Amino acid sequence: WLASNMSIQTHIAESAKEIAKASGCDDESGDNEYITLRTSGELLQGIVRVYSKQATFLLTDIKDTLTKISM
Amino acid sequence: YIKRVIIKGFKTYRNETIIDNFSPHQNVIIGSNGSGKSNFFAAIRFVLSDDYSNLKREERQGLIHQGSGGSVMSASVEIVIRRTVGLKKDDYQLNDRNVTKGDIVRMLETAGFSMNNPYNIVPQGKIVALTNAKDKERLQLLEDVVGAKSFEVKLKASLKKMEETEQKKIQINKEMGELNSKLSEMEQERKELEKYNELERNRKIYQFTLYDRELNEVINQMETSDQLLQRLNDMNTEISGLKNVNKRAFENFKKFNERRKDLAERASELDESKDSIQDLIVKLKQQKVNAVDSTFQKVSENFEAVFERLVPRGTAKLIIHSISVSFNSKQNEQLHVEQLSGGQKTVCAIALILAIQMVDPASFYLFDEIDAALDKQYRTAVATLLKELSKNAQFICTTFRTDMLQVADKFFRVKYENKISTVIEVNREEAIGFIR
Ligand SMILES: Nc1ncnc2c1ncn2[C@@H]1O[C@H](COP(=O)(O)OP(=O)(O)OP(O)(O)=S)[C@@H](O)[C@H]1O
Ligand SMILES: [Mg+2]
Repeated sequence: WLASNMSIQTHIAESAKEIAKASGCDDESGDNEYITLRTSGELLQGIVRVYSKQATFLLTDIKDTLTKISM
Repeated sequence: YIKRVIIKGFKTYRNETIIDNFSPHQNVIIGSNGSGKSNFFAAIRFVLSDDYSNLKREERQGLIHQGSGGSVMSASVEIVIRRTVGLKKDDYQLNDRNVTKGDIVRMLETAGFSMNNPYNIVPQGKIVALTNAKDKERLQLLEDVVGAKSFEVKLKASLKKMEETEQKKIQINKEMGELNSKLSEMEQERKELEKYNELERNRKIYQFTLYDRELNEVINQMETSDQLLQRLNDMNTEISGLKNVNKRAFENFKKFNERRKDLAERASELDESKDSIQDLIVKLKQQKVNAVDSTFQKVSENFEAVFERLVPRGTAKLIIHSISVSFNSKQNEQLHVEQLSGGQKTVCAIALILAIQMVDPASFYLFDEIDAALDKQYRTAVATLLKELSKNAQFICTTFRTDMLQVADKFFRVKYENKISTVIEVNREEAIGFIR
């Protein structure tokens, strides 16, 4: 739940199909509270917002490491 | 099930208009031209809907009633819900208690409907303007109920940062090789302290076998051994030959390899997770059509039905590509809309937007002088149909055609004495009010 929304770290793909579930993914339309599609929009947004923020952090690391070797 | 309404200092409503009941269904309003009728509904969505949200100074001032200044600071509005405003972000006095904007943001959706119903109102002579409205605009109309393009904005926007991010990914990617490299160096530099400790034992045992092997014989001179002789140099010759001393090579390589592994699992993860977001999208970009081309059905399927009420003389269908209205007013000969009478068009308008309004039916609806240009025939057909629609929802209309009246529920007039405008409630003599 909740984990999703505001949009620190969590797992991407593990959610990209938690959404597909709110759509039709393994082909059982349609349950839950579905996709306000407003919701879908602002979520997707968030996912990427983080997916990005991850790759950044990653890079920050590699570098902070790589230079720490130069020592 | 609206509750009460009264104002203080809002637009032409100067001081107090404690001049309102009233209950569900077909409440109708009128009065003179620019008495404040439309201002009044402004009053309404003013509170109900976030059409009055951010915009600053000359916008925010306007609202407060600028009648030779006066108490420019005091502009209050009562529905049951109070929203006062003064000069500079003097916000909601929210329902006697007192809450926030973000608060009933949630509450209207859990009502509702919300901000979210865009056909919750309907002026403007727009209805009009929509005669004017051409094929593509129709699409829009539809989308904007299923919210669709408010969605589409996001999509594209994410999809940018998405493929924007993915250049960090490459900048990243570079750095890893550059790491892989720094461990390719830290590899040889352990190979050695390996091969090295290899020797200074390998050597240091020859050293100890021959300390024996050849003192063994001096043990006995008292009444592979050559192979080892020069082999013990072929060792010493190298520890002294090749040693950039470092006692840490297998410590410093243990950790700094672990991380490279830890990282290149993260690094790897990304790709995997990209290919899944990137996959998510198409799962949704499909769903959007599913959401639309579904509403479309519901809308058409309402439309005819609705139309065929208003004009049971002929039929109307919707075609789609990117949207059209096929039409005949009496079964005789049909076709496209961009051929019809001013008024002739104007019918559809309504129908349509009812057709639409009523597919996500909200608790409430208003209609600025929706009847301002259609003439006779229809007016009857409309007011009745609307009233029929009244049952289940709260309705509020302005009019100046009386034809909604010979049919109406409640009844209100607005009066303008030069600085104040007032609503007053009358009935039959109200209906007499116009006819004058
Ligand atoms: N906040 C305000 N303070 C003072 N005067 C205002 C304010 N808002 C509007 N007015 C005046 O009131 C008029 C607007 O009244 P409306 O509600 O548009 O009349 P109306 O109900 O639309 O009547 P019609 O049929 O649309 S002419 C404007 O022309 C302004 O002169
Ligand atoms: Mg008007």
